[PDB]
Amino acid sequence: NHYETVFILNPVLSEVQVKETVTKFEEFLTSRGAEMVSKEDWGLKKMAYEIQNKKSGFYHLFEFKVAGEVLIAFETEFRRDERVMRFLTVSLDKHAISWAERRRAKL
Amino acid sequence: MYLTKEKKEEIFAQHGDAKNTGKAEGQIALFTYRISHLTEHLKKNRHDYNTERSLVLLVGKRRALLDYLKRKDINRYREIIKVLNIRK
Amino acid sequence: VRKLKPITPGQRFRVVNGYDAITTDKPERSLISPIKNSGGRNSQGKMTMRYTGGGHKQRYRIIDFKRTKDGIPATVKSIEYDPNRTAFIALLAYADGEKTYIIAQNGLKVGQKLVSGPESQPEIGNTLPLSRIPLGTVISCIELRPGQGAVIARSAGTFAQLMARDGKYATIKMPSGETRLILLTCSATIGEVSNSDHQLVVSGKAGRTRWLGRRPRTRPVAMNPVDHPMGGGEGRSSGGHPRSRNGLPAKGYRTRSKKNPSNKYIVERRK
Amino acid sequence: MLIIPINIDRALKRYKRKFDKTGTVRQLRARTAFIKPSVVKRAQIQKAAYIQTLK
Amino acid sequence: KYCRFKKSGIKYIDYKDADFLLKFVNEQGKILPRRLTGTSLKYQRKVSVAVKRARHLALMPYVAD
Amino acid sequence: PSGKKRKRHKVATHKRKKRARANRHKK
Amino acid sequence: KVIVESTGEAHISSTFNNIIISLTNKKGEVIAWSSAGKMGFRGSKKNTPYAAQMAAEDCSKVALEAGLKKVKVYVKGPGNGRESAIRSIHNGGIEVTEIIDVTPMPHNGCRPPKRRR
RNA sequence: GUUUAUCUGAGGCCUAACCUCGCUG
RNA sequence: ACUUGAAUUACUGGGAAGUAACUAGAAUAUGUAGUGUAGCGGUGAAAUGCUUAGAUAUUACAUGGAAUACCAAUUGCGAAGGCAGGUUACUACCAGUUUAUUGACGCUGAUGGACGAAAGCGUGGGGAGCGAACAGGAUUAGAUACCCUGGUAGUCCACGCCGUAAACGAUGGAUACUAGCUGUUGGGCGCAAGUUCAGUGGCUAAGCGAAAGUGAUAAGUAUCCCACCUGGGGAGUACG
Repeated sequence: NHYETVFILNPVLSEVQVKETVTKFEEFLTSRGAEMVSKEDWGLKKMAYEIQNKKSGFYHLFEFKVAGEVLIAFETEFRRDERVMRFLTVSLDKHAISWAERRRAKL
Repeated sequence: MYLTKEKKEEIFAQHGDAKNTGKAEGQIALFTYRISHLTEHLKKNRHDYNTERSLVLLVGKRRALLDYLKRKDINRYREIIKVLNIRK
Repeated sequence: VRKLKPITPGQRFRVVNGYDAITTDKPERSLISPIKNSGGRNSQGKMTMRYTGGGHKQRYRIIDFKRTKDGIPATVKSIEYDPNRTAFIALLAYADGEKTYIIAQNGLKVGQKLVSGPESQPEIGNTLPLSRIPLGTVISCIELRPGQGAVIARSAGTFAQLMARDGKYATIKMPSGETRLILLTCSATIGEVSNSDHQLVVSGKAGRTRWLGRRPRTRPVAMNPVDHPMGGGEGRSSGGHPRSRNGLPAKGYRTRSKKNPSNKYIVERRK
Repeated sequence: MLIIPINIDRALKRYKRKFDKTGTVRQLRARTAFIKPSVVKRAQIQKAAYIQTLK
Repeated sequence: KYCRFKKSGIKYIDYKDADFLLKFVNEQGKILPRRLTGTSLKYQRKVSVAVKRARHLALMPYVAD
Repeated sequence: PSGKKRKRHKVATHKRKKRARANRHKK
Repeated sequence: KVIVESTGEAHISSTFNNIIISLTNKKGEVIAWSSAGKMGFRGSKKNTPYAAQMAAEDCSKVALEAGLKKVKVYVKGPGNGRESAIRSIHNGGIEVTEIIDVTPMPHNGCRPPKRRR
């Protein structure tokens, strides 16, 4: 169905590495038969608490659509990458898709 | 037992009158379909007694419908069990 | 794993392995070398390492422990039984034309195409260096020296785990429970070893011990004081403090050298 | 945490009353001992019934 | 003492708004009881799981002051 | 009701239990 | 051997039977400690405001003649004396700038030990 | 009480004696 | 022959409802490193215990196990047992309503099948805290206990075995009638008031009951089916 994942990267990476990781994550979905909708990059935000002795991180949102049979390998190739620190994937329905659309249409 | 509207319409049209979603034959076919598609899930989730009991309940409903058919018309019962491979 | 019915007293408690993962019975002729067995006798002829006799002469299959063909995918052709070890073999055929006898994993079936090298994926069967095995994976056939072969976790059902990585060495939990450091350039195979149902096999018979190559072991307690330091005594008697044959204590006495030059790689003992 | 910025007795009394208000002076005396669910589930049906009969 | 979600037309509770999720949390970072906010149970469950999701995503702290 | 009626049924079930325990491993 | 730069903390860890004050540098290196049981109060009077005051004043004008002027007191644990452990440090020289309470509370972590009869 | 040229007690690091491994030095 | 009972289908939703796999924080324990000296812990008071071989205390890092503060409750779901950090996959069930559809296909149910708290048993791991048995200290005329200090099985996981509880609403499952007041959960109709189904609490009228009490979610008035009762002890004992 409609899924949405948000993940944080390591703040010690460069702009060329944070741009070479998101593309490797997005080519993982476009090869199994997905359709990326809105790839958002909030940037270098601060964390409420400390994760791995770090207090900052690059946030990213994917918000894709793919059958649920290819959602386990996508999760393993999140905890097998050492550049990430946290990730969260949640499903959306006909109460959150509309909010996502109307908040993306709000700049 | 992943049942969609299209799948239900197809399994009812296979027995006839796709709009007749109350016929005993169509109900028995649907029960058999979602029992065959559930006994397989019960092979990888052998500790799912919650769905084992629902499978038993579906078997009971199908047996009630089969008894109704057996008591009303003896020919339709044999026809349905021969075409659906039920009753051992 | 089958449980034989108690028809005979030598068959009451016998438990036979199932061998459910074995497919082919005939081995490969080009990958077999001759091997003879010894009764513990060394080169000069003296019987060292006693209690080993002989039974059911076997043949040796050349196992490929290095697996130094990187970038060439190989397909599993058959899963066979090796009498010279505990795990199944599962012959491989490479894409170029070679045929090898690497050791099998737990989830290695007939038809899988696995690739070696550092650019491979961390799947079951594939081999990768410890600098690229991600973390906490259940690995096996860990190399102790780069380019030499497989040493650790080679028996049926064993495995190790990656712990951390510090510059040059990675911490690994051996099957015995020992935590030790291994160079990052060493290779390893993902996935547990085969059989895994070997500990469940019972003999129920003195004859199987001799089929396997063993011989009966006499207790030094039922001996004379000229044969063992624990024998002798009118009536049934003990042997005092258990020695081996030369006064070496046989309960708690550690035999590892406290000046072992490889002591800088051990983090816990558990042995 | 209970970080409180900053006489000293006034700030000390403020901190003490905030500590008594945040519900902790009695929260640790309940965790010092073990209360199993069979006894923690009756102090609710005996408190709600009292609050209902007090209405 | 009404429900701010039943009065309006909001059916979802987003978790990516740390500034919006501060209206249902204590001064020390604890979920406020729905008695003080008038929120119905159906939406209180959703706001609680949203606060927990934000805590996991490190947008709201576990131990604050 | 009263506890005296439920009483003595603890003793009747404790004496039998202790007797069966002390008569184990007899063969 | 420890640097006594004029910015530090005072960890006051109290409990149901004792209290321990520790004036510490700004890096975790303890400078001077004191306890109610250390200040000759062995008995049921270790958890008392007077005992806490004496234990605090014992180390107050000990760490004072070392180079400590500003403290960021951290209070931990229940029990009496949390009041007159900061009272008789701020009234004995060294000045306090915070009353941060760091009492640890588990989120259903471990089993409490066998409620006592 | 320190400085300069030696002796000694200990740690760390380097390779260049000495040991070991992989391809054939 | 019919639709009111029953079941199916369509649309709105509902939840700690199950099985499997990942993941987060607080706290406890241990280890390493830094600071530092004489106590720490415990009780009605003490002692056993850990400590000058550097404890308790504090800072940083690492390891491992179990359970999920706030939300959070006469809430909700499940046939019952029971189900609570977060996410996904595979299922199941329930409620309301404009539909469409079959047409008594219904209720109960002896033998029987399945599930079934905790404790217990077998095999293989794990073991932070708690802690049967047990070892010391303390109280007592005595203390095989309450109290204090340690601590094995166990508690946990993957396959199994037994089938027992104050397994309680001490109230079997259906259907139909018979006054109200007052909260709350999920739906429908409503611009609000408010109304109508499906669940969940309290007060009480008539009526029942020996009384306590129950009282529209009956222990009220009827009908169907199942189980059980016939003085106390012996006795859930003896025998099979």
